[PDB]
Amino acid sequence: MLPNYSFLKVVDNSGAKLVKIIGFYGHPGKAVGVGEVVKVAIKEAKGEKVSAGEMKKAVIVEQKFPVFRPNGSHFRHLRNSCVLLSEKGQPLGNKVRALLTYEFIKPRWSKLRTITTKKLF
Amino acid sequence: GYRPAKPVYPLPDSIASLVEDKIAELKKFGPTPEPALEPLPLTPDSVRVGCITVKAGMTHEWDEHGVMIPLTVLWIDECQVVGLKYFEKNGYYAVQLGAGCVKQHTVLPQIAGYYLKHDLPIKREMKEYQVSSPEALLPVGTHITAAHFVVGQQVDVTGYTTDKGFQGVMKRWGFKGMPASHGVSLSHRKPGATGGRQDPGKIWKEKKLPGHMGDEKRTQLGLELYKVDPKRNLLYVKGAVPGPRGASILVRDSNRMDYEERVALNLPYPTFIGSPDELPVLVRKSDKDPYLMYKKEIDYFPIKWK
Amino acid sequence: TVKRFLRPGGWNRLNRPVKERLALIKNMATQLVEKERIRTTLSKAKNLQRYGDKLITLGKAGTRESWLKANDIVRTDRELHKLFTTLALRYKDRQGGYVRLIRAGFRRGDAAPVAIVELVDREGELRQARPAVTPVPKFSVMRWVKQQLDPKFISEPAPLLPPLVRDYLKEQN
Amino acid sequence: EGLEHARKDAEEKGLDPKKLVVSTVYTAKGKYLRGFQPMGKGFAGRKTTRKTHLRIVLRENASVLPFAAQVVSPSRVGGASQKHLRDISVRYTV
Amino acid sequence: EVIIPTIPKYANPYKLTPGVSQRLRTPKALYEPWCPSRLLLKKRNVRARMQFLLDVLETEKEVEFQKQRNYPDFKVGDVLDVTMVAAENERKTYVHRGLCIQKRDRGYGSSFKLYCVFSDSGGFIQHLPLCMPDILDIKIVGQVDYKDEEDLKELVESESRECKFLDKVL
RNA sequence: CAAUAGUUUAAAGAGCAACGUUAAUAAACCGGAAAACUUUUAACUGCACUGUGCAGUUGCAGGCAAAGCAAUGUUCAGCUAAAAAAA
Ligand SMILES: [K+]
Ligand SMILES: [K+]
Ligand SMILES: [K+]
Ligand SMILES: [Mg+2]
Ligand SMILES: [Mg+2]
Ligand SMILES: [Mg+2]
Ligand SMILES: [Mg+2]
Ligand SMILES: [Mg+2]
Ligand SMILES: [Mg+2]
Ligand SMILES: [Mg+2]
Repeated sequence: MLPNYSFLKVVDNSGAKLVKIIGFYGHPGKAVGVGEVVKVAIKEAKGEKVSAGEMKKAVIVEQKFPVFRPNGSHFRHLRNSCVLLSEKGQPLGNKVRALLTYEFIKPRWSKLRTITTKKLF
Repeated sequence: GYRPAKPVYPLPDSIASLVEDKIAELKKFGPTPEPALEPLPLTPDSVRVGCITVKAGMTHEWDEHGVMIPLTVLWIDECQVVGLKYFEKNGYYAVQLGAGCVKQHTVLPQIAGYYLKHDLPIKREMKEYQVSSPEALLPVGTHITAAHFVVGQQVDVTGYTTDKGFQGVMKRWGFKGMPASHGVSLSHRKPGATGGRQDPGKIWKEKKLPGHMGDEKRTQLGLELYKVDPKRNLLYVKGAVPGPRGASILVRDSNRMDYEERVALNLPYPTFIGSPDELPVLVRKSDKDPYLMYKKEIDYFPIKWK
Repeated sequence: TVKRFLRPGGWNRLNRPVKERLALIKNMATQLVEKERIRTTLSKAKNLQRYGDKLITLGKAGTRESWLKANDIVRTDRELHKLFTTLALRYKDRQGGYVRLIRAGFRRGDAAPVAIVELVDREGELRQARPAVTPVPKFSVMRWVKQQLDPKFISEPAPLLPPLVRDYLKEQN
Repeated sequence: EGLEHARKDAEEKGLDPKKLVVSTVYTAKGKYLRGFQPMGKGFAGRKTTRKTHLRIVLRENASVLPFAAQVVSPSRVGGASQKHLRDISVRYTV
Repeated sequence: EVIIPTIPKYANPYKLTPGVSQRLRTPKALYEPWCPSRLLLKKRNVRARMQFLLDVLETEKEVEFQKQRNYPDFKVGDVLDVTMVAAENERKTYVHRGLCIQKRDRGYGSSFKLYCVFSDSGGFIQHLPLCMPDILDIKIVGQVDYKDEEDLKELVESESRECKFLDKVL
C-alpha cells in the first residue's frame, strides 16, 4: 500500500539508488503494492546507464504493508524496493538482491525469476 | 396517524333492508380449501416459500482447496404454516409462516386468540409468502426445516440492522468535513452549505443531515449456501448478514438464479417431504481453481509492452 | 442487578476522574465494615455493593497475598482486623451475596434517588436472610439430582475443624 | 398543605369529606422583590423573586373525572417479611 | 372424538447431562443450545443460547483437528522449523526456520508470527494460522534469550544474529 | 466483525472502527397511508434503563466456582412466598 509520491530503494545493479513515484497506470485505486508497474523519477544515481532527472518504469518487489494470501496468512518486509524496467518490459540490470515472493511465479516475470538471487518459492 | 373519522348517517327505511341483504350476500363464503402435501412439477414461473431463522454469529473454515471461508450461522428453531389466504376471501393466494415460542401471559389476548383457536403454539413472529396457484398451498401445521434448501444454491437474506444512535454527517453519510488547521473556527465536523440564496429559497426534501442511524430493513442478494445440517436445523452461509446476534432473518431462494439453475439443483417443491432427522451433513463442492492466475494470464494488467 | 459499562472493569464513573473515583470508594468501603449499614445515593450504592462483595472475598481467603491487596483498600487498622477475623468466620458457608441493597425513595433538596446498603447476616439486620446452606428434604427430587450431578453438595454447616484435622491431632497427642 | 387546610374548613361547615371534589383552583399574583444583576461590558439586567397566591375550593357531588390510581404495598422489612421461608425443592421436578 | 397429542421421549434415560462437546475442565451443561425453546426445562434467552451454540461448534472442530495433527507446545523466543505447502507453486513443500515473536491462544483462531533475517534482503515476517491445513509439521530447534517485549522489538528492528538458515529447504 | 490492522489500564478472545471481509448492475430494492381478512372480556407501565432487552419468577450480562469470563456451573442478593387432609 504505497500512495503516490512515495520514495523507493532500487535493488538492481543498473546504478540508480533512489526513485520517487510520480504516476500510476490503469485504475489501481489510491495506492499500489507488490506486482504493479508505476512511473518513477530518478533522484540519486551513480552510473552511466541512468542519470538523475530521468523518468523510467519500475515494478514494486517489496513493501512493509501486509500482503494477504487466500489461506489467511500474510507476510511483511522491512523496506520498500523496486526494479527498473525498459519500454519493452525487461529489467535494466542483470542482478537483483531481493527476496522473490509468490507474485512473480506468473509467466510474465520469467526474466526476473532468472536474475534474482534468493526466492521464497 | 389516521385522519379524523368521517360522519355517518342512518339509512332511510326504504333502503336499509336492501343494503343489508346485499352486504351479507357478499360476505358469505364457501368452505375453506384443504391443501394436500404431494410433490409437484416445477414450472418456469413458480415461487417457493421462505423460512424464518435466527442469526447466531460468524465463524470460519478451510475448504478443499485450503482457502479460508468466513461463515454466518443461522438457526431454525420451529417454523410452521399458521394460516392460508385464497382468492375467494382475500383475492390472492398466500401462505403464512410463524416461528418462535412465547408464554401465554406475555402477549395480548388478540394475538393469543388466533393460535389457541387452531391448537397451535403462540409464536413470536409471523410473515406471509405469496404463492402462484391454489395447489401451492401447504396444510396448516407443516414444518419448514433446513432440508427445504439444497446445499450450493444462492439465497437472499433480509433483516433489521444494528442500532447506532444519533450520529453526524461524517459517519452517517460520509461527508468530508473541513480542514483541521489553517484558521478553521468551530466547524471541523459540520455539514457546511445547505442551500443557496433567494432562489430556490428552500431546503429540498431528503437533504442529508444528522439523525438516528442503524435500525432499518436491508436485503442482501446472491449469498452462497455453504453447509447444511438438517438434523440440528443449521445453515452456514458465506458472507455478512444484517443485524446483531438474535436478529430475525428471512431466507429465500435468490431471484438472481435462472430457471435452468433451479432445475439443475432439483429444489424440493412444494417442500421437502420426509423426516429430516436421518440426513447427513453436506458441504458444497466448487469445481474451480482459486490459484489459476499463477499458471495462466487471467488477471488484470493495464500495460501493453513494446 | 448492577449495570456493566464499557470502561475497564465495567464500573461506574461516579462523575469523577479515576484517581478521585478510587479514593472515594475506598473510604466508603471502610465505613461499611465499621457500621454495616449506610444510606447514600443510588449510583454510589450500586458501586459499593459490588465493590463490597469483592472485599469480603479477600477476607475469606485468609492468605498473605489477600491481606496485601486489602491493606491498600481499608483505611483503618481496626476495620482491617475485623474483616479477616469476624467477617471471615461469619460468611464461611455463604457463597456470594454478602451485601443487600434496598431503594428508599428520593431526597428533599435535589430529589436524587437513595438506597440502603447492609450486610445480610447479623443482629439488627433489616430482614432475615436465607440460610447460607439450603436444607434438602430427604425424599425430594432435589436430593437425587444433586447426588447425580454434585456428590460433594453441602447440606448443613460444617465445623471449624473438619474430622480429618481432629483425627490428626488426636493421633499426634 | 392547601388541600388539607380546605378539607378542615369543609368539616367545620358540616360537609362529608368522602364526597368532596376539587371544583376550582387558580393562582394570583403577589408582591415581587425587584433586583438587578450586572452583565458584560457595563450592561445590566433584572433579578426578580416572584410570589403567588393559591386558592382551592372543594364542593360536594360536583362533576368529577373517572381517573383512579392503582395502589401497591411498599417493601416489607422486619418480622413481617417471610420470603426466607420459600421452599425451592419444587422447581427441580417436572 | 378425542385426539391425544404425542409426548416426546427422553433421549438418555436417567442421565441429567445431554453430553455436548466441551473442554475437559469445564462444568458440564444441562441442555443442548440447538434444542427448540418449547422443549426446554429452563427458558433461557435466545441471545445467550446462540453464544453457547458457537462455542460448541468451535470445540467440535478443534477435536477433529487434534486427531489429524500433533504439534509441540512452543512459546515466544523459541526457534522453530515449519513445513508448509505453497499452493501457488503447484502445492510444493518447503521448510522454514525462524524465531517465534508472537503467539495468540484463541482456540480455533490461534496464530503465531515467524521472524527470520537474510544475508542481504533483510528481515522478513510471516503470520500463520495454527490450524491451517497447509502447515504439515512444527518442531523446536533452539531458543533465543530476551529480557522483555521492548528488548524483543528492538532486536527485530535491528536485524542481527537471526540468520539461522539463509534460504528455504526443498 | 470469524480472521487481520488501530484504539481504553479500576482491561479484554470486550466494544467501536477500516487499512480488513461479503454482496449488487435490477420491472430489483426501501418508506408511509389504506381496502379486505383474522382475533379479542376490543387493547394500553415496568427488570438502576440517557446502548441493546430478539430477557418477566428455576426470568436475570449482580455475587460466587476448579470456568472459554456479556458463555458454562451455582445453595447467596433484589424485584414477586407457597400448600387442602386421606383413598
Ligand atoms: K427532493
Ligand atoms: K454478518
Ligand atoms: K472477587
Ligand atoms: Mg479530514
Ligand atoms: Mg473568533
Ligand atoms: Mg478547532
Ligand atoms: Mg448565507
Ligand atoms: Mg466594569
Ligand atoms: Mg459488534
Ligand atoms: Mg459477573
